[PDB]
This record gives sequence, structure tokens and C-alpha cells, in this order.
Amino acid sequence: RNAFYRKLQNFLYNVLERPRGWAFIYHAYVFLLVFSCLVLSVFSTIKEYEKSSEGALYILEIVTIVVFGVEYFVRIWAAGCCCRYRGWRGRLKFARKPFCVIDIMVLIASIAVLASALRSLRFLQILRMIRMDRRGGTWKLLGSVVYAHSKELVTAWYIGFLCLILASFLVYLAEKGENDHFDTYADALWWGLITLTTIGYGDKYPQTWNGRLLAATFTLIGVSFFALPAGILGSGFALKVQEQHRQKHFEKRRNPAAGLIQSAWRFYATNLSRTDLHSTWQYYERTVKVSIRAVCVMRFLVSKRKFKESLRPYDVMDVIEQYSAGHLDMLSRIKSLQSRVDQIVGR
Amino acid sequence: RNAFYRKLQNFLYNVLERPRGWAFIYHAYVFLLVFSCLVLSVFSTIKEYEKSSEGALYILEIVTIVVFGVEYFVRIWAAGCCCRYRGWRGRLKFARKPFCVIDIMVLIASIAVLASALRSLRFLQILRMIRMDRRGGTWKLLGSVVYAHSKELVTAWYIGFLCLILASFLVYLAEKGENDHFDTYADALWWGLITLTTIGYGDKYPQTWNGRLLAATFTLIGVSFFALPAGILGSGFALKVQEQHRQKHFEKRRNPAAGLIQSAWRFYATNLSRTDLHSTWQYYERTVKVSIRAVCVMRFLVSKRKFKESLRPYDVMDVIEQYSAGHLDMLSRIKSLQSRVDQIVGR
Amino acid sequence: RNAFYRKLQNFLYNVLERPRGWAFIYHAYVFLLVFSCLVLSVFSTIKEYEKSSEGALYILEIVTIVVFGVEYFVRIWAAGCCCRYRGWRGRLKFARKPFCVIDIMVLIASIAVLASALRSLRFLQILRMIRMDRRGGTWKLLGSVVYAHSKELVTAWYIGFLCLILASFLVYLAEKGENDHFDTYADALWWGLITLTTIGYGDKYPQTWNGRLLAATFTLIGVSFFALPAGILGSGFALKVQEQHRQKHFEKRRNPAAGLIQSAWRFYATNLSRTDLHSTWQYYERTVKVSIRAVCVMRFLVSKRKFKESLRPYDVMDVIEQYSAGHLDMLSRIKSLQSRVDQIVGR
Amino acid sequence: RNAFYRKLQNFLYNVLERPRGWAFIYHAYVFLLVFSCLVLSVFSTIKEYEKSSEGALYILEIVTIVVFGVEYFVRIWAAGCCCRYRGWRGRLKFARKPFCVIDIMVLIASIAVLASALRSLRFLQILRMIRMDRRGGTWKLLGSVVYAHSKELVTAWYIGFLCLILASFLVYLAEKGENDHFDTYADALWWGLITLTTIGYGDKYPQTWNGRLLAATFTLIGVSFFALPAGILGSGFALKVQEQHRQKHFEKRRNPAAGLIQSAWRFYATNLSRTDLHSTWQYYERTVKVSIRAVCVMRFLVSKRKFKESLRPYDVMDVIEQYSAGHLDMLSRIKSLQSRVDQIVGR
Amino acid sequence: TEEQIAEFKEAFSLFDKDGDGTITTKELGTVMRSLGQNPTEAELQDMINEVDADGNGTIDFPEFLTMMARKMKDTDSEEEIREAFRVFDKDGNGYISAAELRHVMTNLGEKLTDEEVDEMIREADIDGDGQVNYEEFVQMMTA
Amino acid sequence: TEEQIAEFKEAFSLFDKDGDGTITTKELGTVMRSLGQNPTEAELQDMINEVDADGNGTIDFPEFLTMMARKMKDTDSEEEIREAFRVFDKDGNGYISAAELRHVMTNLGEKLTDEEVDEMIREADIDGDGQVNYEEFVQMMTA
Amino acid sequence: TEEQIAEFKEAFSLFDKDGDGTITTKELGTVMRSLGQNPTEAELQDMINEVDADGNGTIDFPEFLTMMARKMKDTDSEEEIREAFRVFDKDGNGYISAAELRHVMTNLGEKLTDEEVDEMIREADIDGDGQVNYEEFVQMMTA
Amino acid sequence: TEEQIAEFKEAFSLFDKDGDGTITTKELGTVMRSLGQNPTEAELQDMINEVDADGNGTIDFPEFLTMMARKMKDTDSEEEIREAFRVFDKDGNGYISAAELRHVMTNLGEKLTDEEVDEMIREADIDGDGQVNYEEFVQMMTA
Repeated sequence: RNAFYRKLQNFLYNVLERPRGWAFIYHAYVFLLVFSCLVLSVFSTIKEYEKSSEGALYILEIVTIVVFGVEYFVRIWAAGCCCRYRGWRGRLKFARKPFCVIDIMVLIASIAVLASALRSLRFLQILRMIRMDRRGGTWKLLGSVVYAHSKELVTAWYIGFLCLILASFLVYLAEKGENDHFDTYADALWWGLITLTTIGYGDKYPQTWNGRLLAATFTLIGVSFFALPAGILGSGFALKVQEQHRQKHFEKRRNPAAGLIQSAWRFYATNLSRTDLHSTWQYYERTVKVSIRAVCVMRFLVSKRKFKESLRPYDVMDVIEQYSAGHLDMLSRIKSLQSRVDQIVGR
Repeated sequence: RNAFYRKLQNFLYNVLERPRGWAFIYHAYVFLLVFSCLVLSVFSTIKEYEKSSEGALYILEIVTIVVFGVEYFVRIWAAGCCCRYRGWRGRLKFARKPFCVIDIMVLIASIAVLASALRSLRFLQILRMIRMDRRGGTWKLLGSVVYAHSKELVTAWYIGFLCLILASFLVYLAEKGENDHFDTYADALWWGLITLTTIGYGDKYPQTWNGRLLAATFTLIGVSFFALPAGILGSGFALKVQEQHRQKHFEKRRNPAAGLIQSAWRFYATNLSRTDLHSTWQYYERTVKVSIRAVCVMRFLVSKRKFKESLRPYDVMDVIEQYSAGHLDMLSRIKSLQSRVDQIVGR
Repeated sequence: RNAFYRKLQNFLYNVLERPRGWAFIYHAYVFLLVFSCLVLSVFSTIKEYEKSSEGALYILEIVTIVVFGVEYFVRIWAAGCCCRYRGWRGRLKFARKPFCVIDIMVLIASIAVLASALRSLRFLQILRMIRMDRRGGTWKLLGSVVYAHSKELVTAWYIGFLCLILASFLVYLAEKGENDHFDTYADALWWGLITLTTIGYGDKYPQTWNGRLLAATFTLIGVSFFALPAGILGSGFALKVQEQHRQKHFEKRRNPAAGLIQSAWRFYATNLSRTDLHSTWQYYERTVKVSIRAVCVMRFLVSKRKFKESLRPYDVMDVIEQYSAGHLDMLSRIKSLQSRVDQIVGR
Repeated sequence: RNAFYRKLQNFLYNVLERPRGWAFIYHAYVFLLVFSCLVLSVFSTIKEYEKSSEGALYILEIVTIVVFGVEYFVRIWAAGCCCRYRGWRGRLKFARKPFCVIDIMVLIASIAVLASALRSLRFLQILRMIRMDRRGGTWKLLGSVVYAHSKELVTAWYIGFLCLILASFLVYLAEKGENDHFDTYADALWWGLITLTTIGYGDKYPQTWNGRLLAATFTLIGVSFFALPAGILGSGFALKVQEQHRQKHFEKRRNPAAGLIQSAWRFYATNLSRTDLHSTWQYYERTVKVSIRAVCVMRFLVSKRKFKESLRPYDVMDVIEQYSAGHLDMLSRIKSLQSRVDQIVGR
Repeated sequence: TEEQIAEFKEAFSLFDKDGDGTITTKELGTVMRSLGQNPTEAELQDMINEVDADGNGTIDFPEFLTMMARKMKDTDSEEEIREAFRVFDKDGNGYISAAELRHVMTNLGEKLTDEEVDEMIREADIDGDGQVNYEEFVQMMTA
Repeated sequence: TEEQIAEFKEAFSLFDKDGDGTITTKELGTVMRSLGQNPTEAELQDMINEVDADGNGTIDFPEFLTMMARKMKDTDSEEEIREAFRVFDKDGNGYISAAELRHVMTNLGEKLTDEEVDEMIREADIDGDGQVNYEEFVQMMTA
Repeated sequence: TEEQIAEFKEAFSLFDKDGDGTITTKELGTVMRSLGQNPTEAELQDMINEVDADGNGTIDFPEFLTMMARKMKDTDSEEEIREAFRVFDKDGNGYISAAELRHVMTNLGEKLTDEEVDEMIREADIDGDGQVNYEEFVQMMTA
Repeated sequence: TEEQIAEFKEAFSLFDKDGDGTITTKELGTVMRSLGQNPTEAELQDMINEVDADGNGTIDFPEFLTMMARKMKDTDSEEEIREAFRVFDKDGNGYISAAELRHVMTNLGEKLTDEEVDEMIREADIDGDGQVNYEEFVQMMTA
């Protein structure tokens, strides 16, 4: 039953490694588990709830370490689906990958803790919380969107910081004397940060007419400037999603891909990797060894380069390049028609 | 006056069932009624206003049950506008629809209540508050937009949660001793959630120099990260409505629809459902039984599939497909012209 | 000096009535003036600042009434630029316009006040505050954008209201016993509205573990749902601005307008309004009475109809319509060319 | 070793003056330096931390003045990379530029301070805070985006201000009697500004039933209206950066640029600036003086005008312009083809 | 019934020309030409793709029986015809005039004769007042 | 008055050629050719669509009376001509030079002779300083 | 090894026709024509761009030796072929049918014969069950 | 100086052919044809638009005197040439190779010979290290 063995192995690799659809369900559950433990840990910091929270946390940590260990083992087992991660050496190389190393390290640390370590318990919780990404996908996406909007974000933060400084200084001047909230400029800066960010604790607020007038004038501006970065980033995220949708609907790379696969197989067949390769040689000789190899490698090169050129179809460039080609072809067609009709008339 | 009967029936079905324009007015009024009732119930939870609020609530619930009952009766009557819902069986099938069942259930429950049930009174109020959707339209729209931006929303929430955890821990370390607000890590987490969400009750806030410094550093980041999901979803909603506007303005499928209507009527005419169908048979015999039936069904199927193909004209796909067709037509035209002029030269 | 008279008259009408560029400066100043008065009124409500605020407010009221009266007089004078409003009857007809009526009645009411009425004065300031729009432009823009996003806004508000109700009820259940903040369900609803809106007064907040846990779970959802409408409307406003930019860049209607003006002048010349019209009669007699009149009026009307049909070329309508026309024209060209070459072969 | 001299000079000018890539790192460090100084100054306003903060601030100011002086000197030296800013005159002309003057005067003022001036110390700190813009880039970007969305921003602020006034007045009427928070209309206005901006200090909040009811009705509207400007500006920023990405990817002006450079050199060669120029004269005499000068000048001028005309390639202007050109030249193509086929038939 | 099965077999045999146990593209082409309409090779390919599911290039007898055995309701074309009528519902209220129906169908696409269109209008409208309700018409036909 | 009614009846009769009580497309084309402007089939289709309202394919006498009896105070063309000018208002202030008016009048669209365009400019500008205000130019006659 | 170096030198010499110490565009063209395929000047310029790196216009012997010394391991095309197979992975799970492989292989671009695509499917799919794992095939060989 | 005034007067006189006091389009066309470059009507119109400001259609002597007597700094072409470089500044750092300068100069638009491109490369780059600086060249050429 090797077929069923490999089918189940590939299915397990798919569900554990990059999941597509309902596989996420499993991951969600795992997350919940970890999350639950984290919450329990918080409840154990409170003295009143220490008993029950720790009682539940012991069981939950046993359960989560069991689950993580079995997941790690079955993941290293399912790694055989990938040809690179095959056998002793392949699976050891998989385990060498840094994130699997971190996983096993956290597992062993938790097992040792269960065999003043509560601080290490929560630290392991946050580490396995960071572990859920495994790719930096969230970090990479945030970084790309921030970099694309770096100038706008910097404008927002810079002007908001200037507004905060100015408003804090002016309200401080207004309120330094007759308001114990604004005793020093540091207190005014704290108030301005808590106000323009819209947090507004209420521990400090202007109480004079000067302070309230200046705060009213500066609030309408500062709150907007401090809320700007969130709006910029959200709109950027939405626009990026829209453009990705358009591009994925405009992949239009089937022909280059098929040509690439054809030429790659041809190059392998011409290559001496296997001594049983003779059918390709018969096919090439029927259409009339090293020269055949060279021409086939050349065809593979051109197919690869065409695939690379077509590997960047974006929403707006596609139509523009298509119309450029169309209009130059139109001009060539009209000039050719003029030449041909002139030749006809010459008769 | 059966014509007026059916006209009024159709109008009532339109206004009560799926509304287009001013019909919403009626629904709005109904909503207000229910909303008013809900508000009154809240006023009845307060002991001081219990007397007057309950006095008004009795009248308002009599009114709302009368209105809902008459609306239910007239809706079941007006379902005759749909041929699927005609007669005894049609009306009964209509009433079996889950939301009509919920409507009658709420009506009966409220009537029974009127003939410690105030909690059930407000529960029926919230149930009939959910009832106003009748389609899940709001839920479906929110789910679709969330799924489209699922990765960005997850990135925002994940990074914001990491920021919350880190800021809470660091401010707790800063303030554990010199501030009774941050007695335990749970208090710090509560503070961080309340400030990064920008709620800022003020029940907890840092009061030390290092605590305030760390809170200031982490606020500019956390507030933006927690406001991100709202911006992402709002921008996604706006972009979705924009693209829907463009697509509805780019329907451009009238010809396939007309072909479908023609083919459907022709196929029915060939269909043996009625023995009075001879005009189409005469037309077919002039254009020269079972073979005609089959060819008519074939025409109807091709019309159906062409309508299916042309049933997804989007803002960007249509232009690209049209230009691909134009460019291939241009190339075929030029090659055909070259062949024809070559043939002319051959003369 | 009638030329300079009418030039200054037109300039004053432009600056006072619809302004384009630096004219806004003047309006801003006027706004500032009235705004200042409003602020002064707010300062006069405070008993401590009654003396100084009233002293300044008397002068400011005199100044603003002088300015508004002279502006009204010069506006009615300069309305002669619009030939609809010329002479006794024209200026009276303009003054009959409802908004000028509002202006004059505000002027008269304030003059009478200057000749317990301070509340009436504040009502006058708010009325002349509404007066600045003069068109409903802000209201019209907001209404259009809200209507375009009515479904998304309703989804946001409906789901946010459901979340508010549920969170308030659950936190009330958590906190009813051991928190005087949540004494009744009305208090819980007030708390939920204040926190989900992110206002967070701090007058009420959960203090139990159940209440804080439930509030933490529900806040990440409710704050986003209540911030959604702002994001939706802002993104809609920005997208509308971008589309308007593109469309105004896509006017491209000079030829229909020129044809319309030509036909209008032709009709007026052939129109029997004036007996001195002979140049156009000579032109039409040389190009070979009532028939020419009718045909020229028809030319004017058809030019008007073309003016209306193409009056609104949109960002995406123009390109798609032009390409559809070009493609069908190309098909006609190729079929005609094939027919012509076939005819040539037939020779 | 002049080659390495000028290479290092250009590199230093690039890193200090307009930076492209990793150069920003250096600037960031400088910013941190000044920022640190600023923070230290705040810590020196507090009496408790005055000693240590001032001790560190002395060293930090020595360091920052040293760094700014050396940076100024090396920037002025590296200005020789630009031919305009070369030699004594070019160096002085650079130093005349306003921001260089600001830098030198800040350096001198700080040196004098180091040789009740702490207020001037912090003023210099904010000035050098503003300094690293050097272009108004943030201000220019904000101004452009605000102007583009000026009407929408004004609508948002105007309707939000009307909502604030109305809500404040109504809640004041509700709460004037039995809530010391709302003693005067100014207190109500302060409460409304704090609530609608979502700051929510909690120093004032309605406590009556009608006051809370009105506040609840008006908050859902006012908070959205006051959050609108942030969303509008953020979405505008995101759309602007998206279109800038598209346009920068659609530069497509190589041919006009090359023609401009070629004709510019041609004009210079024909011009009598240098008498050693004879290769261009030989080329022009072989292709058969003052007449050649004028004709080459006109070639250069037409190249400049074509460059200017093509200097505005935009995301949508290019495609529509090229399609209009294609349509008109295809009309000419078809009419010419019709004429030619008619001529062929004539034979 | 057995009689209907025999009729369908006779229809298949009439479609069959060479007698290979199936229906080929050219058989459909020639029968269509006999009807009067000149077919196209791409149109025959569309024919086969619509009917043939196994992808063998021909139409067999059981596939024909299954194809024609589906009636208006079983076709599951409800949404198709509803949206087809919606596309021409300019106002969207749910009414279409008889004159517009004629001017649409009798001049474009699969054009009909006057008799067919007036019969359609009569059948769709039970009341028979010149106003057509597309939902009512399709439901009574395809539901 | 009755004199104008008789004049319009004579105009209709001159429009009529065969004398069927109405004006057909061919009659309008023939009179246009007599004037000098060669008609077009699309132009005649536009003629019929513009004039007739009941959808009969011909032009009637009462229809022509209603058409020609509407003056610029009843044409509702105030905003229309305003927008027509505004498309050519490059600055948007509301002024156009006389030379530009002559160019647009005699070069683009339905060209006229110099005298007619000079008369148009003179009538548009009461002051006659070469500056035209479209407000007045559409309000003192076209309103 | 020396034997393979001599073999590649003989291959170059056969490639060389005039004997200029390099391979020119026309030599590429004639060898393609001898193979049977008709080349194009555009294809020749593509070849020159692909192989030559010094921008001289021809292909020399050391470049040929180095290029043939590189196998799949020395091309870093793992992602390239991965995405190439991904484009035709309609579901994205990682499975593609053998029939579709045969259809695409022998009817698109540089088409191959049916037997060669059967060999390709056999080699790529170790189990030979008709379901080819793209990652398996692109990792066993290309990596 | 009066010598240059006389030289420009002689240049204008040679420019004029019929001798109407101005330069017509046909004179420019024929002088261009004698020069070697074939003119185009669109090119003639573009040059005329470049010259005239009063809108007459000819070229008068004072305009030729005034415009030809200005130095590179009198046209504010600095930003124009800077952008011209920028378009071909692929990296944006501010450096380009001399080989690409020769390729672009003598292969695009108004091409020149090798000697002229070498001369401009030498003049633009004082150090003569091949790495030409755009800002220096434009500054000592235009500014």
C-alpha cells in the first residue's frame, strides 16, 4: 500500500506546511490552544485566580507539548513528499532549517520546565506565538506596504510630531501656572501625546481658557495627523489587494510555461543524465549527437528567457505594450500595402 | 377587476418583499417602530422610569404586533405575484421559508407574552432586530470583503497583538512597583488593550518616567496597528463598490440575453408541452418534428452557454479580451491581404 | 467709462458670487469674522468673561453687520453681470431668491437686536453659519457619497450595533452584581457605546474578570466596526476625487460645442427676431425662406441633441466605446476590402 | 590622485545632500542624535531628573555641535561636485542658500550658548528638528493632497462642526440644570469637541437621561464626521502613491531625451562658443556657416518642444491619446486604401 | 415510454448518415443545411462541446436521450432566463412592453416571426394586457 | 396668427413632394440636396428620431408647428449653450477674444462666412470691446 | 575531462563553417536549417543575446565549454520550472492530469511527439499512476 | 557689435529668396533640401510655430536677430537637458558609460558621427575617465 502511504504523507505535508483551504482550520485550532495557554498564564499572574488557573495550565501545557511534539514528528515524516527532504540526509537537512530548530528548542525547553520558571513559561508562550508565522509573511507584507508609502508615512508622522510639540508648548504656557496637571513641559508633552493620539486618559487636560482654546484649535489638526498613518496604510493594503487580484486574474503565462516545460524536457533528454535516453534522439534525427544537444540547449535557453520576460504581467503594462505592438504593426501594414499597390500599378 | 387585484398584489409584494426605491421608506418606518420598542425596553430597566416606559411599551408592543401580523398576512397573500407561490400549496411553501417561520414564531411568542418575561421581551426584540436582514446581505458582504483582505487583516491584528503584548510587558516592568494601577501583568494587558485601541478609560495609565517613555514609544505604533483593520476594511468596501459601479455600467450583454429569450421560446414551441403550438411549427416548415425539437434544444443550449460566457464582463477583462481579438484579427487580416496581393501578382 | 463700470461690476460679482481662485481669500476673511463673533459669544456665556467678551462683541457685531449689509448691496448691484438679473425687475427677482432673502432677514434681525435676545443672536450666528454654503454643495456631496456607499455603511452600522448590544448585555451580566457602574442595562449600553466608539470617558468600565475578558474579546471587533463608516466614506471621497480628476481631464467635447454655437448663431440669424439679419440670409442664398428657417432650427436642435448625448464622457466609457467602434469599423473595413479584391479578381 | 579626490567628493555630496538608498541610514543617525538631545532637554525640565539629564545633555550638545559643524564643512567642500557651486564664488553662493544659513546660525548660536538660555536651547532644538527637511517635501506633499481633496475636507469639517454645535447645544439644554459639568455653553462645547474627536477625557460627560440619549444619537454621526478627514487624506495619499508608481513605470521618454541631447550638442558645436570645434563642421559640410547655425538651432528648439510636449506621460493620457491617433490614422489609411483600389479599378 | 424511445431512436437514425453508431459533425452540418441554415465548423465544435461530455468527437444515442429528456424545470436554467429578461429590464421594476419585446427579438439574434412573438406575449401574460412580467413568465415556464 | 399658420402650411407643402399628408425622408434629402448639402442615411435617421415622437417614420404638420414655435426662451438651452461655451473656456473666467471666436466659428464644425461671424460677435458684445461674457451672450437673447 | 573537451571542440568545429575561431549568426542559421527548422534573424539575435556576454556579435569556444559545463544544478532555474508547472496547475494543489500533459506537450510551442511526452510523464511521475507531482518532478531532476 | 548685425543681415538675406522682407515656408524647405535634410510640412509648421509670436505665418528679421543672439543660459533649457539625461539614467546614481553614450548619440533621432560624440563626451567629462557627470555637463554648458 505504498500508494496510500505516499498519498497520506503528501496530504499531511500539505495540511501542516503551506495550507490552502480547510487545512487552516487545523492551524486555527493549534493557535487557539496556544492562545488559551497564554490567557491562562495571565490568569495565573493574579494571586486570587492562581490556584484554578495553574491547575488548568498544567493540563493545557501537557496537552500543547504533546500536540507540538507529535506535529513535529509527523511533519519531519511528511517532509519525504519533497524530493529534497528525502531519507536520513533530507529529513536531517529539513530539521536543520532554523524555524524547525526553534520549534524543537521550544519543545525541549517546555518539557524541561515541566520536568521561578513561570517567566520562562510566558517567554516560551510568546516565542511560540511568533512561531505561528514561519515565513515572516506578515512582517514582509507590512514592510513592503510601509516602504511603498514611506514618504507619505514620514510626512504624516513628522507634521504630527511638529503639531504635538507646538500644541504641547502652547498649552503648557497657558496652563503652567494654574493647573497642577501641567507642572513641567514633560507633563504637557505627555498630555499632547495622549490627546492627539485620541487616547485621552483624562489624567491631564487643560482647564484654563487659554489652554482650552489652544487645545481646541490644535486638536482638529493633530488628531487627523496622528490618524493619518493608519488610513494611509489601510488604503495601501486595500489597493495592493485589488492590484494582486487583477494580476492573478491576468497571469496569461500558459504558453511561455508550456514552451518552457517542453524545452526543459528536451534538454534533459538530449543531456547524458541517463543512458536509456534514445527516443528523443530518434525524434530529432527523424526531423532532419553533440550538435543536437547544443541546439536543444539553445532552444531551452530562448524558452527560459521568453518565460522570464513574460513573468511580469501587470495590470496596466499589458494593454500598453499590446497597443504599442498593435500600432507599430498597423503602420508597417499600411506601408507594406502602399508598396504592394505601387508594385501592382507598376505593371 | 382581477387586473387591479393582481397589480395591487404585485405592488404590495414589491414594497414588502425586495424593495427598490421609495419602498425602503416603509421598511425604515417599521425599523423605527422596532427600534423605539427596544429603546423603551432599555428605559424600563431603570427603576425611576419604569412606570412611564412600561406604559408606553405596552401600547407600542400592541401596535408592533398588530403591524407585524398584518404585514405577515399581506405578505403571504402577495406571494401570489410569484407563480412558484400560488394557491394553498404555494402559500404554505412560502410560509415554510425559515425567516417567515421565525417571523411567525416571534409574533406568537410576543402575543403569548402579552396574554419575568421582560427578559424574553427584549430577547424577542433582538431577534426581530436580526430579522430585518432576511438575506444575510450585510453578513455576506462583510464576509466577502474580510476574506478578500484576510491576509492584510491578519497581518494587522497579529502585529498589533505582538505590539500590545510587548508594550504591556515593558510598561508593567517599568510600573510594577511604583503604581498600583499595574499590580499584575493582567492589569498591564488591560491597560495596553485600552490604550492601543485608543479607548483610554484612564483607570490605568503609566506614572513613572520609564513607563511613560515606553508607553510613548509604543503608542505611535500600536494605535496605528489597531486602527489598521478599520482602514483596510473601509478602503476595501469603497473599492468594491467602485468596481461594482463600473461593472454594472459595463453590463453589455443584451444581445446574448435576447438570443437566449428567442431560443427559449423557440425550444418551448418545439417542446410538446402544449398541442396548440403550430405557428412556430409552420415557421420551421416554411424555413426548409423530433429532429426540429433536437436542433432547437441545441440552439437553446448554445445560447445558454454563450450567455454564461458573456455573463462576467468585468472592468479590466473586457478591454484585454477585446484587444486580443482585435490584434489577432489584425494579424489575420494582414496575412490574408498579403496572400491575396501575391495571388494578384501571380496573374 | 461704461466699459470700466461693467468690468469692475463683473469682477465684483465673480469675487462675491461663484469664486474661483484668490476670491476665496475674501470669503475666508468673512468666515473668520463671523467665526470670531461666534467664539466671542461662547466667551460671553461665561460669567467671568462677560464684560470683556461683550465689549468686543458689540464692536464685532457692528462690524459684521456693516460688512454684510455692504456686501448684500454690492452683490445686488453687481448681479447685472448676469443679464437675467438686470434693471429694477432683474435685481428684484434676484433678491427674491430664497438665500438672499435669508441674508436680508438675518441682517434686519441683527440690526433690530442692536436697536434676553442674546440667545436670538447666537441663533443668528448659527443661521449665518449655515449661510456660508449658499448651494448645499457640502450636503449634496456628502449625500451622494453616502448613497453610493449606503449598503456598505448600513452593513457597518448594523453589525456594529449588534456587536454593541451583545457586548453590553454580556458585560452587564458579568458586572451587574459587583460594579456600581453597571447598575442597569442602560448603564451597560452607555458603556458599550462610549467604548466601541473609542470615546472611553472612563465613567464606566468593567472591573471583574468576566467583564474585562468579554470586553477585551468584543472591543477588537466593535471598535473596528464603529470606525468602519469613517473609513468607507473617506475612501469613497478620495476615489470620487480621483475619478473626477480623470473625467475633467477627459472633457474632449470641443467639436460638439463648436457645432452647437455655429448652429445657434445660424438659427438666430435666420430667426425672425431681428429685421436687420441679412448676412446669413445672403450666405444661405449664395450656397444654393421658411424652409431654410426650419432646416437651420433643426440643425440647431440636432446639434443640441448631440451635445447632450456626448455631454458626459467618463473615464472608462470613452475608451471602451471608442474601441468597440474601432473594432466593428475594422471588421467592416476587412469585409469591404475582401469584397473589393474579389471584384478585382473577377476582372 | 584627483580622480579619487573627486570620486570621494561626489560620494560625500550624494550621501549628505540628496540621498537615494543607504545614505538615509546616516541621516537617520543624525536625526536620532538631535532627537535624543530633544528628549534629554525634556528630562531636564523635571526638577528630579535635572542633574543627570543636564549632565548627559552637555556631552550630547558638544557631540551634536561637533557633528553639525563637520557635516556643514564637508557638505560645503563636497559642493564642488556641482559646477555651479565650484570655487570661491560657487562655495559662497551655496552658503548663501537659506537653509545653509540657518544651519550655520544654529551652529553659532549653540556654540555661544555653550560658551535662562535653556529655553533658547530647546528653540534651537525644534529649529534643527525642522532643519532636515531642506525642501518642504513633507509640507509640499501634504499641501498638494489637501488641495486636491480640499472640497471633501471642507465638507467633512463643516458638517462635523455643525454637528458639534448642535449636539453641544442640545446636551447643554439637557444637562444645564443637574450636571455641574455643563455649567455654561462653553463647557458643553468643550465636551462636544472632546467627545466627537473621540478623545473623551471624561472630565465632562452627560449624566441625565435626555442628555445621554442625545449624546448617543449624535455621537455615531459626529465621530464619523470628525474621523472623515483622516480617512480622506490617507486614501488620497495611497491613491497618489499608486498613480505615481504607475507613471514612473510609464516614463517612456527616451526618444525625446536622446533627440534633445543630440540637437543640444549640435547647436553648441554650430555656436561660436569654442573655435576649436571642427569635427561637427566637417560632418555638416560632408552631408551637403551661419545658415547651418540657424537651422541647427531650430532643430534643437523643435527637439526641446517635443520633449516638453512628451514630458507629461500619465497613466491614462498616453493610452487614450495613442488610441485617438490610431483611430484617425486608420481613418486616413482606409480612405487612402479606398482611393488606391478605385485607381486600380480605373485601369 | 417505449414509443418515445423508438421515436428518439428514429431521430438518431435520421441524424445518422454513414451509420457508425454515433452522430458526427458533418451529419449535423448536413441536416442543418437541409433545414436552411448554413453551419460553421466552429459551430459544430460548439454543438459537440455542448452535448458531448466524454470528449470523443461524436454524439451517441444515450447522450441524446439524456439531453432531450430534461424539461424546462429540470434544465436548471431559471437564473439564466431570469437574468436574460433582467438585462432588458431598463427600469428594473419588473415589467416589459410587448412592442419592445417584438422590436428586440424579431430583429436581432435568433429572429422570430410575428406569429411566434405574439404567441409568446399571449402565453407569458395570462391577463393579456401587453405588459410582461419576466419572473411570472419564467416561473410558469421553467418552474 | 392665421398668416403665420398659412406660411407654415406652405412650408410643409414645399416640404411635401408626393403629397401623402406627411414628409418622408427622401423629400428632406431632396430639399437638402437642392440647398447644396448632401444628406446621409444616418442623418435622415437622426432627422426622423428627432422630429417624430409617435414612431411613424414621417414628419407631420403639427409636429413641425410645435418644433418651429419654440424660441430660445422656451428651448431650455440656457445651460446647454453655457456648457458649449465653457468647453472652449480654457481659463474658465468667462471671456473669449474675438479672434478665437472667428477661428472656432469659421474653422471647426458648421463653418460660416466672415460677415455672419462678425455679426455674431457684435451682437454678443453690446460694448463691442472684443470681450464676450457668455452669461449675457446666452441671457439677453437665449433666456 | 579531456575526452569531453575534445568532443566539444569537435562540436564547435562542426558548428564553425568559415573557420574564424567563433560561431557567427549565419552558421547558426545553416545548422538550424540542416536540422530541418527554418530560423529567423530575430531568432538569431535572440541566440546572440542569450549566449554572448561581451557584446562582440559571435559565440566563442570557451563560452560554449563553460555553458555546457553547467547542468540544471548550475542554472538556478528551480523557481522558474516550479512556476512553469504552476501556471498549468489550475487547482494549485500540485496535481496535473496525464492527458492534459500529453495535450499541452504536443500541441503548444516547441511541440514534441506523443511517445516523448509519455516518456516525460513516466520519468516525472515515479509511481506512474497518471498523477504527476510538479514539486516532485522539479526537485528530483532540476534541483 | 555691428559686425555681427551685418553678418545676421546677410544670413537673413541669403535665407530670403523672393525678397519680401520675411522668410516663407518654401524658402525654409528649399534651403533645408539644399542642406541635405528633406523637410516635412509638419516639420515646417512646427518650426513656424517656434518662430512667430504675433501670428502672421512668416519670419521677420528682428525675431531672427533677437533669438539667435542668446546664449545657452537665455532659454532656461537647464531642467530640460537634465531630464533628458535622467530618462537615460537607469540606475539614477548619476553615471553612465561612454560606450552607451556613443550608441545612443549616433543611433537615435538626429544621429551624429563617431568624432562628434567623442568630442561631446570629452567636453562633458573634464577628467576624461569615461564616467560623465550630467550635472557638471549641463552646468558648464547651460548655466
